[PDB]
Amino acid sequence: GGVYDECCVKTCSYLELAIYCLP
Amino acid sequence: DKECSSGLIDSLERAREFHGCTIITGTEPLTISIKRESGAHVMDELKYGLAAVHKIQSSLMVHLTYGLKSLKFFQSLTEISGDPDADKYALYVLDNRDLDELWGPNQTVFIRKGGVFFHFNPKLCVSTINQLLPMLASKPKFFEKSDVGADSNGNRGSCGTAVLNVTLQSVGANSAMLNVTTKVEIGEPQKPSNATIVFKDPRAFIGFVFYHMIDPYGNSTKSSDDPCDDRWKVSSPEKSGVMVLSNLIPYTNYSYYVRTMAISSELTNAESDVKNFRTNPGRPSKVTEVVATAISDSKINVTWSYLDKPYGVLTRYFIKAKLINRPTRNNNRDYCTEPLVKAMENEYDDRKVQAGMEFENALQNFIFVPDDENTYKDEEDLSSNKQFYEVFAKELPPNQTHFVFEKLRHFTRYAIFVVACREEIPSEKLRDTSFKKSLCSDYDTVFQTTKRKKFADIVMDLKVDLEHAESPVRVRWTPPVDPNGEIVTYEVAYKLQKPDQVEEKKCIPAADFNQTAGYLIKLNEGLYSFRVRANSIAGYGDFTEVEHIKVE
Amino acid sequence: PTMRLSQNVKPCKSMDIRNMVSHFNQLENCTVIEGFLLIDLINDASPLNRSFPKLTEVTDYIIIYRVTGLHSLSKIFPNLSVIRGNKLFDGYALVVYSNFDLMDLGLHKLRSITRGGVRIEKNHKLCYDRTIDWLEILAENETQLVVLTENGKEKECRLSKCPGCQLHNNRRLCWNSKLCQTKCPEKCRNNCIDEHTCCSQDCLGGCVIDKNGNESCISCRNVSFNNICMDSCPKGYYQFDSRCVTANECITLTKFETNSVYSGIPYNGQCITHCPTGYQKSENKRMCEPCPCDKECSSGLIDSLERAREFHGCTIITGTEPLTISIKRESGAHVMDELKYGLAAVHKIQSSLMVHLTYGLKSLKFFQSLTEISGDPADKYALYVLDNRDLDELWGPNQTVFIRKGGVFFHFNPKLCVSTINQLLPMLASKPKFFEKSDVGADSNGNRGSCGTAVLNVTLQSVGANSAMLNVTTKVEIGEPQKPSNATIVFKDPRAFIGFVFYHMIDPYGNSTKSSDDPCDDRWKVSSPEKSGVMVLSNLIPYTNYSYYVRTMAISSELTNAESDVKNFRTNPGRPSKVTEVVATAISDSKINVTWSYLDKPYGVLTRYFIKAKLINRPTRNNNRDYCTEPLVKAMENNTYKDEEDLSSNKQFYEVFAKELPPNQTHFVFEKLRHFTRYAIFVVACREEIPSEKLRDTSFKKSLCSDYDTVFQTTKRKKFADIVMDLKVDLEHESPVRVRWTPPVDPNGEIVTYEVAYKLQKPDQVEEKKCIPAADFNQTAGYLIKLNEGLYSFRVRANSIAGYGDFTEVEHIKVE
Amino acid sequence: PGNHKLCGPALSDAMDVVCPHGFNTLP
Ligand SMILES: *[C@@H]1O[C@H](CO)[C@@H](O)[C@H](O)[C@H]1NC(C)=O
Ligand SMILES: *[C@@H]1O[C@H](CO)[C@@H](O)[C@H](O)[C@H]1NC(C)=O
Ligand SMILES: *[C@@H]1O[C@H](CO)[C@@H](O)[C@H](O)[C@H]1NC(C)=O
Ligand SMILES: *[C@@H]1O[C@H](CO)[C@@H](O)[C@H](O)[C@H]1NC(C)=O
Ligand SMILES: *[C@@H]1O[C@H](CO)[C@@H](O)[C@H](O)[C@H]1NC(C)=O
Ligand SMILES: *[C@@H]1O[C@H](CO)[C@@H](O)[C@H](O)[C@H]1NC(C)=O
Ligand SMILES: *[C@@H]1O[C@H](CO)[C@@H](O)[C@H](O)[C@H]1NC(C)=O
Ligand SMILES: *[C@@H]1O[C@H](CO)[C@@H](O)[C@H](O)[C@H]1NC(C)=O
Ligand SMILES: *[C@@H]1O[C@H](CO)[C@@H](O)[C@H](O)[C@H]1NC(C)=O
Ligand SMILES: *[C@@H]1O[C@H](CO)[C@@H](O)[C@H](O)[C@H]1NC(C)=O
Ligand SMILES: *[C@@H]1O[C@H](CO)[C@@H](O)[C@H](O)[C@H]1NC(C)=O
Ligand SMILES: *[C@@H]1O[C@H](CO)[C@@H](O)[C@H](O)[C@H]1NC(C)=O
Repeated sequence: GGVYDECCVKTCSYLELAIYCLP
Repeated sequence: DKECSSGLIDSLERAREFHGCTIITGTEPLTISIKRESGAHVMDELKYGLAAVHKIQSSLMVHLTYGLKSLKFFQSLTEISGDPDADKYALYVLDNRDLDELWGPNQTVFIRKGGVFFHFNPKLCVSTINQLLPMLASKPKFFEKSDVGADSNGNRGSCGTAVLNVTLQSVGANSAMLNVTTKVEIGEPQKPSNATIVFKDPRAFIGFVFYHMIDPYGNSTKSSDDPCDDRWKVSSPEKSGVMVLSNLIPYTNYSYYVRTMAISSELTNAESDVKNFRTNPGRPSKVTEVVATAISDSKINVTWSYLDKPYGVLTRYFIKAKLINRPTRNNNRDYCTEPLVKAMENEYDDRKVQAGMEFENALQNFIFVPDDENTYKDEEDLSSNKQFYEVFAKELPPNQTHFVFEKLRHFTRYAIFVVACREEIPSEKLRDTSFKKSLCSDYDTVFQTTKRKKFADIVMDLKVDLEHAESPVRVRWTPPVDPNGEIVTYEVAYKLQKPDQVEEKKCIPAADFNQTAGYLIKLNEGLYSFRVRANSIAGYGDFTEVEHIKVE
Repeated sequence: PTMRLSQNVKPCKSMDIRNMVSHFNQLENCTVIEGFLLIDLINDASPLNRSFPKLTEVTDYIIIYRVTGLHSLSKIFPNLSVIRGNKLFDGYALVVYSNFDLMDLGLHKLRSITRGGVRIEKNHKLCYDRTIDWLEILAENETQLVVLTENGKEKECRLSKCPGCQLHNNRRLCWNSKLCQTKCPEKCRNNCIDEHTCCSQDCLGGCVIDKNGNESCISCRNVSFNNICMDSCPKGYYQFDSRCVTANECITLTKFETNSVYSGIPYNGQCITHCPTGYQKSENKRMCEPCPCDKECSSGLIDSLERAREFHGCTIITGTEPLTISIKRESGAHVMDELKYGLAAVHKIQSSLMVHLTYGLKSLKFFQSLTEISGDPADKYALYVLDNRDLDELWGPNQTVFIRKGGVFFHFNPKLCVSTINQLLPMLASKPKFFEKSDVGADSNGNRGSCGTAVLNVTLQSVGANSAMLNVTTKVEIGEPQKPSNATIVFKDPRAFIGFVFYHMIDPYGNSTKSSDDPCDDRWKVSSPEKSGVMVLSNLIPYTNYSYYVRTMAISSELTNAESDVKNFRTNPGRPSKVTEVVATAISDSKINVTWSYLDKPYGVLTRYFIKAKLINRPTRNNNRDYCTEPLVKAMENNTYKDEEDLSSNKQFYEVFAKELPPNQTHFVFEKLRHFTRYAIFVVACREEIPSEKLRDTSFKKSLCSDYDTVFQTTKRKKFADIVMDLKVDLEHESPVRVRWTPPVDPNGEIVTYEVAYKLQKPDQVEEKKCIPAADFNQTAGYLIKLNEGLYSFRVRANSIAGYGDFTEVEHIKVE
Repeated sequence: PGNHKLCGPALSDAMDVVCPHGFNTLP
């Protein structure tokens, strides 16, 4: 999901952000 | 009591009409609808008129007001009987712009019956509404949405201001810096130590803005009775928590305070206390209207005063007096041929930030995939002959502005200086050796001349001579040594010792005195009386006594 | 004209450069990008040794974000020419954000941005930024989407020298110190080889001109096909974003969206992305089949129009979540049309909607497809409008969407005239005649902006140099309308009306706008309300530009007030000010020089300077003291305008010097005055006479000239001549000696005393001197003398009011 | 680290530090 929806709207954490960090 | 009429107050003069009314009556509500155009003293007139009232019979209403910040003028007000506006509302507040404060914090009002009404109060503070909760007789647990337009009030007037420590680090004679020691979290803190104040986005927090001004008494309030005010010099925002001020008045009592600037949509803010400081004793102002008068050939009276700003504390007055090179002969033209009479001479906008805000949000969501001897100390220079001081200096206490000086060279023009100076302040003594200095002010010259002496150094050793005793008669004398300035001519004179003869006179330069120290004349046979005077750059001298010789 | 395209077209779809410089190889050989293109997160762009001039166009938009190691965007694209703007990201077309190494663009090859706007932001190292004219590179219609800041140029970028290069708006137009910007002639609008040499307008992005003279468009104005430019595509070929495409290839082609890969739809001659209203893509997904069309979608929040893109095609919106358009914008950008695209489908919604903290919304007009909200909660409030500092009106005159439940909540809408809200009533279920006081702010909305009110007229009817009065020309329908039409200024209840109020100020330029809401910062002066429609001003500054306006103050909780526009007038000349810094200076015993200036408000067309000098009696002998006692050694010194200087009775000197001089002059010089006499001086400026004055104020009140004041000056000392003459001495026969002379004819003031002097021819002798207060000198016909025996010489000098005169020459005498 | 509420440029910095390389590309 969109970061601004998944973060800065409702909380989140790095382990959730790791979904984006895929080469 | 006067029990004056209730009803409509559409303008200030109506309040003026009800001056001194301790009681207000009339079941119709007291309606306050002053639309005045912000031209100051609206609150002052309201208190002048309405501050006497302590009790209101009917309900009271306020709406459509312009420029009103608060009802604080109700100093005497104590209770509202609230006689019907209807039974529902003892007090009614609607569409009141600029209104941001209720009755005085230490005051407590009593509401007799019914409820109240508060909607469309953008500058009024929702939390402040709860203060009325104990004031109502019925003691409700809270004012409901029906009574409180919470979402419609205070949306750009929030009040949850966390106090902010603010202290200087030091100050010069013209500048200062401020360094907010309170730490503020711009991102979400994720719970570090303390972090009492926070913002949800660094971009929403514009930065700190500083207010400062000049107040000898250190009592200037934050707000002003007139909503428009400029006593506070206001600067640009910054986010480092540190600012530097310049172009300040040395040793001047200042007052300052800072506030957080954030987007209007944002409603959290922080605010500091009113604090003061003084700005180091700086350069003194040079002495004022210095003047002096000669008391004698040897004495002079000097006066001065200090009216200008001290920029500190006057440690002592310092005096310097100098002999300038003595007035010299003007050989440009001849004396004698003509004599000399010894005369003398004398709101914020958020648009751009938010435009950046939302565009950045959309982008990020799109991208990602899954000439002066400044030593200035007392000293004297004494003549080689020790009859006069060629230079004089003195320290004097700062509590008298005139002085006399003596043992000057009998005839001459003098140059004198007076200056005030400040202390070696502890903030400066630590390094006041690598120049710095600047303790004492500059100064201005005063030029004056001493009086002429008791007598113009009466030429001495007068005598009359004759060689080969026929040969002309000769007159001799020793030249003066202490004339009032350079001698310019000798005026020899004589008379024939008989009735009704005039007593002639002459004038001559310093010629032929080296050769024989005396003048000669081929005077005719007879008996005469002789005398002489001389003249210096200070014009005329004075005559000697008489000598007599018979001639043939 | 159908004609050749420059270079073969090798199109390629949208590609993204991400995380590696190596990915640039993916952009090989493309003449054009049939989509968007972006470069991001390249921290070390140093290996960019290769450039790609082959490409010349990308259709949708460009974004450059968080890239370092790159100097100028021209490094990668030498020949990018045009952006066709088929899809606009956030409305913009060019975006470069947060790229620290970016100091320059250098794209002197681009020629047109077909739609949207440009956005270069927070690229600190950027320089030579404002010198680029972006208003020219956008379309000629309203397209102001230029946004630039955050570069610290005032200190970091002072390098704006440029060649010398064209200069407009008081600065050069450049890309950097080398590449100067170039506008082709106004006929072109960027379809040109250079400033003047342009191909046909069909050549978007300029052209190549063959050495044989054949033009070669870089891009086609309308469309392209097989390296040719044409206005329309051949039959059987659908248009796809720059070019004609077969149905099969359209099907193979695709257009991308934030979360979709939609395939091309060959339909009605164009490679459509998705179906219009009343149509749906078939289960074959090769064409749009007709339907009804109706489509359901979830409610939510709209923060930026980029999200609004997701809601296109939804006829219905469901979900109890209040819908909230919360968009904002630097200017009145494409928001309206983009929201038209996004929302034109919706006609029905399950829950209420709110609008707050929004900027740039001109109106809700884009919602015309809506018909009913149905309410849902935002509790028990039908519609919510809070803190939207640009919204002013909602919908078209015929569009009215019903609201079944809840009350409205409008606040902080300073440009929304409340009258529009008064229209909303029939759409609410209760059909009330008024709103509950907690619903809509009576003054929190529309107050700051004009946005309405009725028009009004006024005219100045008479003017004085210090006063004026004005008279409204519009009708005023107090109570029942007596005369319909022709402007009314209706007030249904006479009690509601109060009176007209006038405002005015001093304004040299006459562009002060209108009353100001904020406390202080006001410069207009208000006036009391009045009924007749006529009011009088006074105490005005003469011959000054004044501005004024009129409005109906009578609110009385009545919303039909009227207002007039600003107007200007000038006061009458009045009276001129006194001449400034007037100084008179002696030149000789018969000459004077005087200078002046007029550093003040003329108060009328200054027409002359009234120079006047009147001879004044010289100081006379004062019998207070006998001046032989000591000498007064030297001189001391400190209405109907008319011409005609005058001369003395003896014609020796001027008695009056009342003169006409133009305002041209600032100084004058004078001659033939009498020695040691005092003169009183005037210099007074005068204005012209008003046409009314010369026929109404002829008898008196003049006021054409300023006020006179006296300046004083003396002729200096007289010349040395005329002291004493006819000097000679004689004897009475022991006998008294006598001396004689005649007194000066015109001494330096009246003789105070004769001052005789004499000296023996004896060497070294000093002379002796004496005075005479004119005695009976002439009765005795000579002064009387008694001296000792001998031979003597004599002199005399004049002693007068001006002090000591010079000595006359000598003669000698013997006594035995 | 634990729970997060990053916003503004801070979120971009946090993403950049969470991984120095690798994003799936939008297509
Ligand atoms: C000042 O700082 C102290 C801690 O050093 C804190 O307890 C106090 O609340 C602060 N006061 C203000 C006004 O900032
Ligand atoms: C002054 O600012 C510095 C950082 O510039 C900070 O470390 C220091 O704590 C500040 N002083 C005070 C008293 O907080
Ligand atoms: C501050 O003190 C001065 C002098 O006592 C006084 O005139 C002034 O009214 C005071 N102001 C306040 C706000 O206390
Ligand atoms: C001035 O100060 C000195 C001490 O420095 C003191 O002795 C003297 O009495 C003072 N005089 C006046 C007039 O204040
Ligand atoms: C002369 O000097 C004395 C001693 O300093 C002082 O008291 C007096 O005032 C001076 N004279 C004048 C005219 O000030
Ligand atoms: C670009 O086109 C040339 C032929 O003109 C071809 O040889 C080359 O391989 C192409 N580029 C790439 C990266 O394949
Ligand atoms: C809107 O309504 C008016 C009558 O109120 C009518 O004259 C006009 O034709 C209508 N316009 C449209 C576009 O329906
Ligand atoms: C105002 O002007 C109208 C004509 O425009 C005139 O009829 C009327 O008399 C004027 N009012 C006054 C008070 O003169
Ligand atoms: C109001 O003034 C305009 C010109 O400013 C004029 O065209 C119009 O006819 C005037 N209306 C009336 C009612 O006088
Ligand atoms: C408008 O007035 C301002 C002064 O208030 C002046 O500087 C400016 O040149 C004026 N502009 C025009 C177009 O009159
Ligand atoms: C008179 O004064 C004016 C002052 O500007 C000067 O220009 C001019 O030369 C003077 N002329 C004479 C004769 O003094
Ligand atoms: C002053 O007068 C002279 C001669 O009449 C003329 O040539 C000159 O232009 C005038 N100057 C001004 C400023 O009027």
